[PDB]
Amino acid sequence: DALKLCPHEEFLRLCKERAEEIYPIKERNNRTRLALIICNTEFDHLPPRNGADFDITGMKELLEGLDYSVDVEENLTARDMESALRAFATRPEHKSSDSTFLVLMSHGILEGICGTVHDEKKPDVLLYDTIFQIFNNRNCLSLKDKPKVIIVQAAVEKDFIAFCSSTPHNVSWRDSTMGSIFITQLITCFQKYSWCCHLEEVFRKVQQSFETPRAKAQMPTIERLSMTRYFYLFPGN
Repeated sequence: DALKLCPHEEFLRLCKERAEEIYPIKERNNRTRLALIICNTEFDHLPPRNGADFDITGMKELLEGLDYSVDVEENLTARDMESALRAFATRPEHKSSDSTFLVLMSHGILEGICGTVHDEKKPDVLLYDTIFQIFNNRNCLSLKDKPKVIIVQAAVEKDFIAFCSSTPHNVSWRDSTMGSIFITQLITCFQKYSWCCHLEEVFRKVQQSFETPRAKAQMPTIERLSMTRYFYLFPGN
């Protein structure tokens, strides 16, 4: 399985004929798009999430195939995750970028994602709203009017989209324990459909795979959709 590339002519054709419907794409040269992967595997009061190492390498290989430079932050606290996100939102390469990806994977609760020192009595949680506050058009200007794809896995803001999986830790991993079900299905659909589908359409393909009578409960959800146009990643261009 590999990331199928979109033909150059279709990338040029779709850019001309559907320019007003799709997000703009910067040229390969002079392009410095960035991506950030935050993943907590070791905890003090939570079960170990070892096996997400394959989700890190999988997402990192996929984003690199999408011409993204991936920064990996691992086993951080709630405050350290806050500081890493704002440092990412202020990097100058976003000015020469067209989009960004934020992949956050750890244990979680409804209001946010847990950190390495989370306890049910002393919670250490990064709230989901903090992520949008950091990258909104007010506090992040180099990514204004640009797609800000957020992919979360747990247990005015514009141009946002969030693919969220809250599958509990017991039933969230593949039978091999070599990666999670959600990430593996996400990578598979990106490798098979990035070249002919826009981003939100790819997220729907991932959801359709969870449309079995057994997997419907673990179905990922698209939340806080603030995007104003379609995002074709045009893999290979």
